[PDB]
Amino acid sequence: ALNEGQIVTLAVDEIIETISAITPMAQKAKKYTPPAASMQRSSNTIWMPVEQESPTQEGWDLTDKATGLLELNVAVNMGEPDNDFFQLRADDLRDETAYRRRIQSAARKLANNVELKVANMAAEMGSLVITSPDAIGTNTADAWNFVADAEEIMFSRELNRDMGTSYFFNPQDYKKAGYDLTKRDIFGRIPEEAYRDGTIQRQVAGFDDVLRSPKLPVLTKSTATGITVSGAQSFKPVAWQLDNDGNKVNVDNRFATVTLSATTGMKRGDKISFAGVKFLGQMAKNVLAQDATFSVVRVVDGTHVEITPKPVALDDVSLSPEQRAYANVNTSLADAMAVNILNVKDARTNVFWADDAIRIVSQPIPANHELFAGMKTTSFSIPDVGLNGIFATQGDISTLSGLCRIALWYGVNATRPEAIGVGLPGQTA
Amino acid sequence: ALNEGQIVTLAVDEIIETISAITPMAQKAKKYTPPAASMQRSSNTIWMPVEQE
Repeated sequence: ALNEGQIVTLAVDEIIETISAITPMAQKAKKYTPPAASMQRSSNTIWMPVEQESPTQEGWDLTDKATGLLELNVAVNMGEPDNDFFQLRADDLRDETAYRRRIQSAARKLANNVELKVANMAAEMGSLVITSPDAIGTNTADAWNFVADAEEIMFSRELNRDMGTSYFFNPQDYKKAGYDLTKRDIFGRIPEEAYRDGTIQRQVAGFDDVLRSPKLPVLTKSTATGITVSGAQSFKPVAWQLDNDGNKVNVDNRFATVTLSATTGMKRGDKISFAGVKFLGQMAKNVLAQDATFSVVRVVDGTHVEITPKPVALDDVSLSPEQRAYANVNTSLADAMAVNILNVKDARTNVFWADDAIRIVSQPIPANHELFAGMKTTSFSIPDVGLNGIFATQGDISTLSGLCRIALWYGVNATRPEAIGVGLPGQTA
Repeated sequence: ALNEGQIVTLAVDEIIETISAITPMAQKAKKYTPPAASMQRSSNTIWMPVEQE
Protein backbone atom coordinates (compact mmCIF):
# COMPACT_ATOMS: atom_id res chain seq x y z
CA ALA A 1 0.00 0.00 0.00
CA LEU A 2 1.90 3.00 1.35
CA ASN A 3 5.60 2.16 1.66
CA GLU A 4 7.27 5.15 3.32
CA GLY A 5 10.00 5.84 5.84
CA GLN A 6 9.54 4.37 9.30
CA ILE A 7 10.17 5.92 12.70
CA VAL A 8 10.53 4.63 16.25
CA THR A 9 8.80 6.80 18.84
CA LEU A 10 9.13 7.00 22.61
CA ALA A 11 6.34 8.22 24.87
CA VAL A 12 7.64 11.44 26.41
CA ASP A 13 4.92 11.58 29.07
CA GLU A 14 4.10 7.93 29.86
CA ILE A 15 6.58 6.21 32.17
CA ILE A 16 5.74 2.68 33.25
CA GLU A 17 5.82 2.87 37.04
CA THR A 18 7.31 -0.14 38.83
CA ILE A 19 8.60 -0.74 42.38
CA SER A 20 6.42 0.60 45.18
CA ALA A 21 7.71 3.42 47.37
CA ILE A 22 5.88 2.61 50.60
CA THR A 23 7.79 3.37 53.82
CA PRO A 24 5.44 2.38 56.66
CA MET A 25 8.16 1.94 59.29
CA ALA A 26 10.10 5.13 58.49
CA GLN A 27 6.95 7.27 58.66
CA LYS A 28 6.34 6.03 62.20
CA ALA A 29 9.87 7.16 63.06
CA LYS A 30 10.60 10.60 64.46
CA LYS A 31 12.98 12.93 62.63
CA TYR A 32 15.50 15.13 64.43
CA THR A 33 17.90 17.68 62.96
CA PRO A 34 20.28 18.88 65.70
CA PRO A 35 22.33 22.07 65.30
CA ALA A 36 25.01 21.10 62.81
CA ALA A 37 27.82 23.32 64.09
CA SER A 38 27.67 21.70 67.53
CA MET A 39 27.12 18.27 65.98
CA GLN A 40 30.46 18.68 64.22
CA ARG A 41 32.33 19.18 67.50
CA SER A 42 30.29 16.55 69.37
CA SER A 43 31.31 13.63 67.12
CA ASN A 44 27.81 13.58 65.60
CA THR A 45 26.38 12.62 68.99
CA ILE A 46 23.82 14.46 71.10
CA TRP A 47 22.37 13.31 74.41
CA MET A 48 18.62 13.33 74.95
CA PRO A 49 17.07 13.64 78.41
CA VAL A 50 14.74 10.84 79.44
CA GLU A 51 11.61 11.77 81.36
CA GLN A 52 12.40 11.45 85.04
CA GLU A 53 10.44 9.33 87.51
CA SER A 54 9.61 10.75 90.90
CA PRO A 55 9.61 8.95 94.24
CA THR A 56 6.52 9.85 96.22
CA GLN A 57 5.83 9.88 99.96
CA GLU A 58 2.72 9.69 102.11
CA GLY A 59 1.93 11.62 105.28
CA TRP A 60 2.14 15.07 106.83
CA ASP A 61 5.63 14.80 108.36
CA LEU A 62 8.48 14.33 105.89
CA THR A 63 11.26 15.54 108.16
CA ASP A 64 14.67 14.49 106.83
CA LYS A 65 13.00 12.46 104.08
CA ALA A 66 13.50 14.58 100.96
CA THR A 67 15.10 13.02 97.90
CA GLY A 68 17.55 14.34 95.37
CA LEU A 69 17.03 14.46 91.63
CA LEU A 70 18.02 11.90 89.02
CA GLU A 71 17.71 12.57 85.29
CA LEU A 72 18.88 9.87 82.88
CA ASN A 73 19.80 10.26 79.23
CA VAL A 74 20.27 8.45 75.93
CA ALA A 75 22.65 9.25 73.09
CA VAL A 76 21.82 9.41 69.39
CA ASN A 77 24.40 9.41 66.59
CA MET A 78 24.70 9.02 62.82
CA GLY A 79 26.03 6.60 60.24
CA GLU A 80 27.97 6.84 57.01
CA PRO A 81 26.08 8.93 54.42
CA ASP A 82 24.02 7.09 51.81
CA ASN A 83 24.39 8.39 48.29
CA ASP A 84 23.85 7.77 44.59
CA PHE A 85 26.56 8.51 42.06
CA PHE A 86 26.43 8.45 38.26
CA GLN A 87 28.44 9.88 35.39
CA LEU A 88 27.39 11.24 32.01
CA ARG A 89 29.21 12.51 28.94
CA ALA A 90 28.38 15.90 27.46
CA ASP A 91 26.60 14.58 24.37
CA ASP A 92 24.26 12.54 26.58
CA LEU A 93 22.87 15.76 28.07
CA ARG A 94 21.27 16.83 24.79
CA ASP A 95 17.96 15.19 25.72
CA GLU A 96 18.17 15.38 29.53
CA THR A 97 15.14 13.17 30.06
CA ALA A 98 16.81 10.05 31.44
CA TYR A 99 18.95 12.24 33.70
CA ARG A 100 15.88 13.61 35.51
CA ARG A 101 14.35 10.17 35.88
CA ARG A 102 17.63 8.91 37.31
CA ILE A 103 17.49 11.73 39.87
CA GLN A 104 13.96 10.63 40.80
CA SER A 105 15.00 6.97 41.02
CA ALA A 106 17.86 7.99 43.30
CA ALA A 107 15.44 9.79 45.61
CA ARG A 108 13.20 6.73 45.81
CA LYS A 109 16.12 4.34 46.38
CA LEU A 110 17.54 6.52 49.15
CA ALA A 111 14.15 6.54 50.88
CA ASN A 112 14.05 2.75 50.47
CA ASN A 113 17.45 2.40 52.15
CA VAL A 114 16.29 4.59 55.04
CA GLU A 115 13.29 2.31 55.51
CA LEU A 116 15.53 -0.77 55.43
CA LYS A 117 17.87 0.68 58.06
CA VAL A 118 14.93 1.55 60.32
CA ALA A 119 13.51 -1.97 60.05
CA ASN A 120 16.85 -3.65 60.73
CA MET A 121 17.61 -1.38 63.69
CA ALA A 122 14.21 -2.14 65.19
CA ALA A 123 14.73 -5.88 64.78
CA GLU A 124 18.26 -5.75 66.21
CA MET A 125 17.61 -3.57 69.27
CA GLY A 126 14.15 -4.72 70.34
CA SER A 127 13.72 -5.59 74.01
CA LEU A 128 10.25 -7.11 74.32
CA VAL A 129 10.17 -10.50 72.61
CA ILE A 130 7.11 -12.65 72.02
CA THR A 131 7.63 -16.23 70.92
CA SER A 132 5.35 -18.96 69.64
CA PRO A 133 6.61 -22.56 69.55
CA ASP A 134 4.81 -23.35 66.28
CA ALA A 135 4.12 -21.34 63.15
CA ILE A 136 1.29 -18.83 63.05
CA GLY A 137 -1.94 -20.44 61.90
CA THR A 138 -1.39 -23.70 63.76
CA ASN A 139 -3.50 -24.52 66.82
CA THR A 140 -6.54 -22.26 67.25
CA ALA A 141 -5.71 -18.69 68.31
CA ASP A 142 -2.02 -18.48 67.50
CA ALA A 143 -2.35 -15.19 65.62
CA TRP A 144 -4.57 -13.58 68.24
CA ASN A 145 -2.23 -14.62 71.03
CA PHE A 146 0.81 -13.56 68.99
CA VAL A 147 -0.45 -10.00 68.53
CA ALA A 148 -2.40 -9.66 71.77
CA ASP A 149 0.36 -10.67 74.17
CA ALA A 150 2.74 -8.29 72.43
CA GLU A 151 0.17 -5.58 73.07
CA GLU A 152 -0.35 -6.88 76.61
CA ILE A 153 3.33 -6.74 77.53
CA MET A 154 3.74 -3.28 76.04
CA PHE A 155 0.62 -2.23 77.99
CA SER A 156 1.25 -3.74 81.42
CA ARG A 157 4.83 -2.49 81.22
CA GLU A 158 3.13 0.95 81.30
CA LEU A 159 5.44 2.29 78.61
CA ASN A 160 4.55 5.56 76.94
CA ARG A 161 2.29 5.05 73.92
CA ASP A 162 0.61 8.44 73.43
CA MET A 163 2.06 8.75 69.93
CA GLY A 164 0.32 5.45 69.15
CA THR A 165 1.39 1.84 68.79
CA SER A 166 2.21 -0.11 65.64
CA TYR A 167 2.51 -3.79 64.78
CA PHE A 168 4.48 -4.63 61.64
CA PHE A 169 3.89 -8.04 60.11
CA ASN A 170 6.10 -9.46 57.50
CA PRO A 171 3.89 -10.43 54.53
CA GLN A 172 4.41 -14.18 54.79
CA ASP A 173 3.41 -14.35 58.46
CA TYR A 174 0.53 -11.95 57.92
CA LYS A 175 -0.74 -14.35 55.26
CA LYS A 176 -1.25 -16.86 58.08
CA ALA A 177 -2.29 -14.41 60.81
CA GLY A 178 -4.85 -12.43 58.81
CA TYR A 179 -7.14 -15.43 58.44
CA ASP A 180 -7.84 -15.26 62.17
CA LEU A 181 -7.29 -11.52 62.67
CA THR A 182 -9.86 -10.41 60.09
CA LYS A 183 -12.64 -12.41 61.75
CA ARG A 184 -11.87 -10.72 65.09
CA ASP A 185 -11.95 -7.20 63.69
CA ILE A 186 -13.30 -4.13 65.48
CA PHE A 187 -12.24 -1.23 63.30
CA GLY A 188 -13.84 -0.49 59.97
CA ARG A 189 -12.53 0.48 56.56
CA ILE A 190 -9.05 1.98 56.39
CA PRO A 191 -8.57 5.33 54.62
CA GLU A 192 -7.35 4.51 51.13
CA GLU A 193 -4.11 6.44 51.54
CA ALA A 194 -3.33 4.45 54.68
CA TYR A 195 -4.34 1.14 53.09
CA ARG A 196 -2.03 1.78 50.15
CA ASP A 197 0.66 2.97 52.57
CA GLY A 198 0.84 -0.41 54.26
CA THR A 199 -1.51 -0.47 57.24
CA ILE A 200 -3.78 -3.47 56.87
CA GLN A 201 -5.88 -3.37 60.07
CA ARG A 202 -6.51 -0.97 62.93
CA GLN A 203 -7.36 -1.27 66.63
CA VAL A 204 -6.45 -4.97 66.73
CA ALA A 205 -6.30 -6.07 70.37
CA GLY A 206 -6.08 -2.41 71.38
CA PHE A 207 -3.00 -1.89 69.27
CA ASP A 208 -3.75 1.08 66.95
CA ASP A 209 -2.19 0.31 63.54
CA VAL A 210 -1.33 -3.18 62.31
CA LEU A 211 0.89 -2.80 59.27
CA ARG A 212 2.74 -5.05 56.87
CA SER A 213 6.34 -4.33 55.89
CA PRO A 214 8.33 -6.38 53.34
CA LYS A 215 11.66 -5.10 54.73
CA LEU A 216 11.66 -6.94 58.05
CA PRO A 217 14.89 -8.96 58.31
CA VAL A 218 15.37 -12.62 59.19
CA LEU A 219 16.70 -13.21 62.70
CA THR A 220 19.27 -16.00 62.75
CA LYS A 221 19.11 -18.59 65.51
CA SER A 222 21.47 -18.26 68.44
CA THR A 223 23.89 -21.17 68.75
CA ALA A 224 24.83 -20.42 72.36
CA THR A 225 23.82 -22.93 75.02
CA GLY A 226 24.45 -23.62 78.69
CA ILE A 227 25.09 -19.98 79.61
CA THR A 228 24.80 -18.73 83.18
CA VAL A 229 25.52 -15.40 84.81
CA SER A 230 28.94 -15.40 86.48
CA GLY A 231 28.71 -13.49 89.75
CA ALA A 232 25.99 -11.37 91.28
CA GLN A 233 25.54 -8.13 89.33
CA SER A 234 23.28 -5.23 90.29
CA PHE A 235 22.79 -2.27 87.96
CA LYS A 236 22.05 1.26 89.08
CA PRO A 237 20.37 3.99 87.02
CA VAL A 238 23.08 6.65 86.86
CA ALA A 239 23.33 9.77 84.75
CA TRP A 240 27.13 9.80 84.72
CA GLN A 241 30.21 8.13 86.17
CA LEU A 242 33.81 9.07 86.78
CA ASP A 243 36.81 7.95 84.74
CA ASN A 244 40.53 7.51 85.37
CA ASP A 245 41.11 11.26 85.16
CA GLY A 246 38.18 11.58 87.55
CA ASN A 247 35.86 13.35 85.09
CA LYS A 248 32.12 12.79 84.86
CA VAL A 249 31.17 11.11 81.59
CA ASN A 250 27.58 10.50 80.57
CA VAL A 251 26.12 7.01 80.96
CA ASP A 252 23.47 5.73 78.57
CA ASN A 253 20.24 4.78 80.36
CA ARG A 254 19.97 1.72 78.11
CA PHE A 255 23.00 -0.51 77.37
CA ALA A 256 23.79 -2.56 80.47
CA THR A 257 26.89 -4.78 80.38
CA VAL A 258 26.84 -8.19 82.06
CA THR A 259 29.40 -10.91 82.72
CA LEU A 260 28.48 -14.39 81.51
CA SER A 261 30.26 -17.72 81.77
CA ALA A 262 30.68 -17.83 77.99
CA THR A 263 29.76 -15.49 75.15
CA THR A 264 30.45 -17.66 72.10
CA GLY A 265 27.22 -18.42 70.26
CA MET A 266 25.59 -15.08 70.99
CA LYS A 267 25.83 -12.23 68.49
CA ARG A 268 24.33 -8.77 68.20
CA GLY A 269 20.56 -8.80 68.05
CA ASP A 270 19.64 -12.06 69.76
CA LYS A 271 17.09 -12.33 72.53
CA ILE A 272 17.82 -13.50 76.07
CA SER A 273 16.10 -13.71 79.43
CA PHE A 274 17.33 -14.66 82.88
CA ALA A 275 15.90 -17.41 85.07
CA GLY A 276 13.64 -15.92 87.74
CA VAL A 277 13.88 -12.32 86.48
CA LYS A 278 10.52 -10.70 85.72
CA PHE A 279 9.40 -7.42 84.23
CA LEU A 280 8.03 -4.81 86.57
CA GLY A 281 5.31 -2.22 86.17
CA GLN A 282 7.03 1.03 85.30
CA MET A 283 4.68 3.31 87.28
CA ALA A 284 3.33 0.95 89.94
CA LYS A 285 6.26 -1.41 90.44
CA ASN A 286 4.27 -4.65 90.33
CA VAL A 287 5.71 -7.98 89.26
CA LEU A 288 4.25 -8.80 85.85
CA ALA A 289 3.70 -12.47 85.05
CA GLN A 290 5.98 -12.18 82.01
CA ASP A 291 9.68 -12.99 82.24
CA ALA A 292 11.89 -9.99 81.53
CA THR A 293 13.54 -10.13 78.11
CA PHE A 294 16.63 -8.39 76.78
CA SER A 295 18.36 -8.07 73.42
CA VAL A 296 22.14 -7.94 73.29
CA VAL A 297 23.49 -4.66 71.92
CA ARG A 298 26.90 -6.15 71.17
CA VAL A 299 29.43 -8.71 72.34
CA VAL A 300 32.57 -7.15 73.78
CA ASP A 301 34.48 -10.20 75.00
CA GLY A 302 34.25 -13.94 75.46
CA THR A 303 32.70 -13.40 78.88
CA HIS A 304 30.94 -10.01 78.60
CA VAL A 305 27.96 -8.78 76.58
CA GLU A 306 25.95 -5.56 76.37
CA ILE A 307 22.15 -5.81 76.55
CA THR A 308 19.58 -3.17 75.64
CA PRO A 309 17.59 -2.43 78.83
CA LYS A 310 19.25 -1.99 82.17
CA PRO A 311 17.87 -4.52 84.66
CA VAL A 312 17.29 -2.31 87.69
CA ALA A 313 16.05 -4.52 90.50
CA LEU A 314 13.26 -3.34 92.76
CA ASP A 315 14.46 -5.32 95.77
CA ASP A 316 18.01 -4.00 95.39
CA VAL A 317 18.81 -2.71 98.87
CA SER A 318 21.53 -0.23 97.83
CA LEU A 319 19.41 1.84 95.52
CA SER A 320 18.32 5.29 96.60
CA PRO A 321 14.73 6.37 96.37
CA GLU A 322 15.59 8.48 93.37
CA GLN A 323 17.23 5.43 91.78
CA ARG A 324 14.56 2.94 92.83
CA ALA A 325 11.99 5.05 90.99
CA TYR A 326 13.47 3.58 87.78
CA ALA A 327 13.34 -0.10 88.77
CA ASN A 328 12.10 -2.25 85.89
CA VAL A 329 12.98 -5.75 87.16
CA ASN A 330 11.81 -7.67 90.21
CA THR A 331 15.29 -8.87 91.21
CA SER A 332 18.92 -8.55 90.16
CA LEU A 333 21.06 -11.26 88.58
CA ALA A 334 22.14 -13.94 91.05
CA ASP A 335 25.51 -15.69 91.24
CA ALA A 336 24.55 -18.26 88.58
CA MET A 337 21.13 -18.21 86.94
CA ALA A 338 20.79 -19.79 83.53
CA VAL A 339 20.46 -17.42 80.58
CA ASN A 340 17.55 -18.50 78.39
CA ILE A 341 18.23 -18.19 74.66
CA LEU A 342 15.20 -17.01 72.69
CA ASN A 343 16.62 -17.27 69.15
CA VAL A 344 16.34 -21.02 68.73
CA LYS A 345 15.13 -20.98 65.12
CA ASP A 346 15.79 -18.71 62.14
CA ALA A 347 12.50 -16.85 61.87
CA ARG A 348 11.66 -13.71 59.95
CA THR A 349 10.88 -11.03 62.49
CA ASN A 350 7.65 -9.24 63.26
CA VAL A 351 8.33 -5.82 64.75
CA PHE A 352 6.14 -3.69 66.99
CA TRP A 353 6.84 -0.46 68.83
CA ALA A 354 5.27 2.51 70.46
CA ASP A 355 5.59 5.21 67.81
CA ASP A 356 8.59 7.56 68.05
CA ALA A 357 10.62 4.90 69.84
CA ILE A 358 12.89 5.09 66.79
CA ARG A 359 14.48 8.47 66.08
CA ILE A 360 16.03 9.41 62.74
CA VAL A 361 18.88 11.87 63.20
CA SER A 362 19.62 13.80 60.02
CA GLN A 363 22.38 16.30 59.28
CA PRO A 364 23.22 18.60 56.37
CA ILE A 365 26.33 18.37 54.23
CA PRO A 366 27.66 21.90 53.70
CA ALA A 367 29.22 21.34 50.28
CA ASN A 368 27.87 24.75 49.26
CA HIS A 369 30.66 26.36 51.29
CA GLU A 370 33.34 28.44 49.57
CA LEU A 371 35.83 25.61 50.09
CA PHE A 372 33.97 23.77 47.31
CA ALA A 373 34.16 26.03 44.28
CA GLY A 374 34.40 23.80 41.23
CA MET A 375 31.29 21.86 42.20
CA LYS A 376 27.65 22.91 41.91
CA THR A 377 25.71 22.08 45.06
CA THR A 378 22.04 22.38 46.01
CA SER A 379 19.58 21.08 48.57
CA PHE A 380 17.70 17.88 47.74
CA SER A 381 14.45 17.02 49.49
CA ILE A 382 13.27 13.42 49.69
CA PRO A 383 9.68 14.12 50.79
CA ASP A 384 8.62 10.47 50.96
CA VAL A 385 10.46 10.08 54.27
CA GLY A 386 11.17 13.67 55.26
CA LEU A 387 14.95 13.94 54.94
CA ASN A 388 16.76 16.73 53.11
CA GLY A 389 19.86 15.58 51.28
CA ILE A 390 22.41 17.16 48.97
CA PHE A 391 22.63 17.26 45.18
CA ALA A 392 26.03 18.03 43.68
CA THR A 393 27.45 18.12 40.15
CA GLN A 394 30.98 18.59 38.82
CA GLY A 395 32.27 18.06 35.30
CA ASP A 396 35.82 17.75 33.98
CA ILE A 397 37.16 19.18 30.74
CA SER A 398 39.42 16.31 29.68
CA THR A 399 36.50 13.93 29.14
CA LEU A 400 33.65 16.43 28.71
CA SER A 401 31.77 14.40 31.31
CA GLY A 402 30.16 15.27 34.61
CA LEU A 403 29.51 13.50 37.89
CA CYS A 404 26.24 13.68 39.80
CA ARG A 405 26.13 12.89 43.51
CA ILE A 406 23.00 12.73 45.66
CA ALA A 407 24.12 12.22 49.27
CA LEU A 408 21.86 11.77 52.29
CA TRP A 409 23.26 11.83 55.82
CA TYR A 410 21.14 10.31 58.58
CA GLY A 411 21.22 8.06 61.60
CA VAL A 412 18.69 5.48 62.81
CA ASN A 413 18.39 5.39 66.60
CA ALA A 414 16.28 3.24 68.93
CA THR A 415 15.86 5.67 71.80
CA ARG A 416 13.38 3.42 73.65
CA PRO A 417 14.52 -0.17 73.04
CA GLU A 418 12.12 -1.32 75.76
CA ALA A 419 9.28 -0.06 73.56
CA ILE A 420 10.51 -1.84 70.42
CA GLY A 421 9.45 -5.46 70.37
CA VAL A 422 10.15 -8.46 68.17
CA GLY A 423 7.75 -11.33 67.52
CA LEU A 424 9.31 -14.71 66.69
CA PRO A 425 7.08 -17.55 65.47
CA GLY A 426 7.92 -21.23 65.24
CA GLN A 427 10.73 -21.16 67.80
CA THR A 428 11.46 -24.79 68.66
CA ALA A 429 14.90 -26.39 68.67
CA ALA B 1 21.94 15.75 95.18
CA LEU B 2 21.34 16.35 91.46
CA ASN B 3 22.56 13.68 89.04
CA GLU B 4 21.95 14.70 85.44
CA GLY B 5 23.51 14.72 82.01
CA GLN B 6 26.97 16.24 81.79
CA ILE B 7 28.01 18.53 78.95
CA VAL B 8 31.34 19.85 77.70
CA THR B 9 31.25 23.55 76.84
CA LEU B 10 33.68 25.32 74.54
CA ALA B 11 33.76 29.12 74.18
CA VAL B 12 34.63 29.76 70.53
CA ASP B 13 34.26 33.52 71.03
CA GLU B 14 37.05 33.67 73.62
CA ILE B 15 40.36 32.66 72.00
CA ILE B 16 43.52 32.38 74.09
CA GLU B 17 45.90 34.57 72.07
CA THR B 18 49.40 33.25 72.68
CA ILE B 19 51.88 34.47 70.05
CA SER B 20 52.71 37.92 68.70
CA ALA B 21 55.55 38.10 66.18
CA ILE B 22 57.15 41.25 64.77
CA THR B 23 58.63 41.44 61.27
CA PRO B 24 60.87 44.53 61.04
CA MET B 25 63.54 43.28 58.64
CA ALA B 26 61.03 42.43 55.92
CA GLN B 27 59.48 45.87 56.40
CA LYS B 28 62.82 47.65 56.02
CA ALA B 29 63.91 45.70 52.94
CA LYS B 30 62.42 47.15 49.77
CA LYS B 31 59.98 45.36 47.48
CA TYR B 32 60.26 45.36 43.69
CA THR B 33 57.99 43.80 41.06
CA PRO B 34 59.53 43.77 37.59
CA PRO B 35 57.05 43.42 34.72
CA ALA B 36 55.71 39.88 34.76
CA ALA B 37 55.43 39.48 30.98
CA SER B 38 59.14 40.11 30.49
CA MET B 39 59.97 38.02 33.57
CA GLN B 40 58.27 34.98 32.05
CA ARG B 41 60.44 35.03 28.92
CA SER B 42 63.58 35.57 30.96
CA SER B 43 64.34 32.94 33.56
CA ASN B 44 62.71 35.16 36.19
CA THR B 45 65.91 37.21 36.13
CA ILE B 46 66.86 40.87 35.81
CA TRP B 47 70.40 42.14 35.38
CA MET B 48 71.43 45.41 36.93
CA PRO B 49 74.67 47.25 36.17
CA VAL B 50 77.15 47.99 38.94
CA GLU B 51 78.65 51.45 39.36
CA GLN B 52 81.62 51.76 37.04
CA GLU B 53 85.21 52.12 38.26
